This record gives sequence, C-alpha cells and structure tokens, in this order.
Amino acid sequence: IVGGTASVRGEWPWQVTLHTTSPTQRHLCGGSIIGNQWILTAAHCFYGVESPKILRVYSGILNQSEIKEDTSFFGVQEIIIHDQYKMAESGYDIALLKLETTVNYTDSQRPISLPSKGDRNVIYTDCWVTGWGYRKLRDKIQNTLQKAKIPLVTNEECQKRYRGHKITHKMICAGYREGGKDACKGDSGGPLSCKHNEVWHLVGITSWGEGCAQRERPGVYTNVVEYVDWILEKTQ
Ligand SMILES: COC1=C(c2cc(Cl)ccc2C#N)CC(=O)N([C@@H](C[C@@H]2CCCCO2)C(=O)Nc2ccc(C(=O)O)cc2)C1
Repeated sequence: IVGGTASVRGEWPWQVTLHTTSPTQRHLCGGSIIGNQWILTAAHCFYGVESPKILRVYSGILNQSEIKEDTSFFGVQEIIIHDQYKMAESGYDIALLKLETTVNYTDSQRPISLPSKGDRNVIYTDCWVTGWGYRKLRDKIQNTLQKAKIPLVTNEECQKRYRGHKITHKMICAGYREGGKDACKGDSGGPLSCKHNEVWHLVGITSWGEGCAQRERPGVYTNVVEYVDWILEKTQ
C-alpha cells in the first residue's frame, strides 16, 4: 500500500495473508474471509502454484513477524479459479480457496459481506484498500498491515487512462487524480472494502495497475458484484 497508515489488531478481520511454503515460506497474496471455509482472492496469485499443498492461509495477522513455527494456519483443500481467467489485465481475476477446516469467528477473524442484492446502484464513498504490499514500486513486503482510503473512479474515466487495455464492467477502478495512495506489489488478492450504512462490503479484489500511485493511473480491481452468482454457485 502506497501512502497508507498502519492498521491495528481487529481493524480488518476479513483480511488474510496467503503464504507459499516452497521454496521458502513467504507472503504471496492477500485474501478475504467470505464464509466459514472460504477465502476470496485473485486468480493471478496461483501462477506457477503446482497444487494447494504448498499454500497456507493465516488469519488474525497484523504483523507478518507474528508468523512463527507455532502460529496456527488453515490448509487449503481446493483452489477454484474462474474458468475464463487468462491474465489479470484481461479480467476474470477471481478465485476461491476452500479451507481444510472452518474458521471460528473472533474479533480478529470474521467474514465480510458481498455487495448486497438491491445495492447494484449504490455510490460507495468510503472505500479502503489494505495489505502488506510495497510502499512504492521498488520496495519489499511490509511487516504491519497497511490501509489507505481510495476514491472509486468511473469505468469511463478508468478506460481513458488505460487505452491499451479493455476496462470492462467486470472491473472497478480506484485512485486519486494526482496519485499518492494506491495498492502496490504484494497487495493483490486482498480486499477493496467499502462501508455503506455502517456495514462493510467486499466491493473489489486488488488485481493490477501499470505502476503504483501514479497520477491519473487508478488501480484496477475485480468488480465483486459482477461475480456474486459465480461465488454463490461455487460456495453451495
Ligand atoms: C501488476 O499489478 C500488481 C498489483 C497492483 C494492483 C493495483 Cl490495484 C495497483 C497497482 C499494482 C501494482 N504494481 C498488485 C500486486 O500485488 N501484484 C502482484 C502480481 C503477482 C503475480 C504473481 C503472483 C503474485 O502476484 C505482485 O506484484 N505481487 C508480489 C510482488 C512481490 C512480492 C515480494 O517481493 O515478495 C510479493 C508479491 C501486481
């Protein structure tokens, strides 16, 4: 996250860190708890991942340095990548992880709602991107989960900034005209969370940008509302 601030324990309880276990153990991607055995994340995360055997999902994490040999995590039973996914910038950048056991909900780990039936035309004005990603394009994964408030931009504006790409209705963009706050490397798969009527909803999944926090270059997110039927079908 560029231009963000440190989060505190319990602030973003749906946020997880997905680790790979081989050839080293490290953060791969963010994700969001959406049900008792379900993480919503980005399909791009699994490039070159041979099987679910090498994944671990850690919930209730503020600092990556909390993760030690005795830290509890969830195994991954199944990776469900959208059938149409090919490349982040071409869309369909969505995946589910089915966990090997159920998450017990606590102050530090809880699900986030999807965008609700009846809210298709809600104007979201309180949206936050979170993650352990870089603070600028050339950096490293951060220890403490970061947050930044980012305004949504229209698809029409977003398409004007990315004339080499097809910005579809299945994407949503967010950024400041003069840049300075954005997702960056290591934030992908995590949430763009928007609060409406004091309820948080998972509006986006951090997907791609051509840079981080550049002027007139909004971040591009998977538009979760356009995948609710897919998510419900896959999760039962
Ligand atoms: C290209 O745009 C991407 C991001 C992005 C998103 C927004 Cl909204 C706005 C701008 C950007 C940008 N830059 C965010 C994002 O995290 N990715 C990802 C893409 C990769 C592809 C392989 C599988 C993991 O994900 C990524 O760069 N992740 C990564 C990189 C390095 C490390 C590390 O040093 O340990 C760990 C994770 C890319």
